[PDB]
Amino acid sequence: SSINFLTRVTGIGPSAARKLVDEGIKTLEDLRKNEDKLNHHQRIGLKYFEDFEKRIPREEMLQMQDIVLNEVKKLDPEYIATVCGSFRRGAESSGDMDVLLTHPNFTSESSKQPKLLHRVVEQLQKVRFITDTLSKGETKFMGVCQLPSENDENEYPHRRIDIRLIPKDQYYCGVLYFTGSDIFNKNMRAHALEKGFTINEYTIRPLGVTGVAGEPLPVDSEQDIFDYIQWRYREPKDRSE
Repeated sequence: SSINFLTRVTGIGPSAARKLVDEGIKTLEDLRKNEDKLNHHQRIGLKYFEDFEKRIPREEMLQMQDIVLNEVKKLDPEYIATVCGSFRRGAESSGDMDVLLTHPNFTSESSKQPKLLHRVVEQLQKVRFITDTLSKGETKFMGVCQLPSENDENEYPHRRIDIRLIPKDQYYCGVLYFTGSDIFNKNMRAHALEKGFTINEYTIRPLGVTGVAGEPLPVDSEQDIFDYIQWRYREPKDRSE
């Protein structure tokens, strides 16, 4: 019951919740006066509880996508940025923004490179779009953003945003997977198997002997994946199927 209400503020998983519900912290006013018991993530999660339960309309998603794409293009034109999820498939509303990021200097035959993702985060912070950070990783950022409101804070709830840095050579498989549609990923994958290939969020490999996958085929576009599998390319819009 209260340890269900608690799994609702981001950051607070079931374990975290069993412990806070036992230590007597089981309501929003209780957590609101027990910040010292929470880590940075749960606390920014508590800070915008109400705003993260609000859905984001395509209208605002498109403006947010523009700010991200313009700022990233300025830092370096070779940076490829793709806002994925239901929104890329044309949804009129989204729960958050998931930006997949890559760069030709970064391939899976390379060591860490955190500055490739951090420079963007820092430029989105400086231009006052990323407002807070839940967790900053070397290849992954989960934070929060807000559209420029310019008067008494305006109806711009704070929205959740994720920016992942992917090796260039695994990027279109990542954009395919994360633009999704769960059904679609699951139908495309079964057809791949039937044509002798195994597909996942990173690569497409040819299936040899049995479970033994073989080495990764090259992919410089989503379309390359449909051609390997001999399937008419499906636009993200027709990907419910």
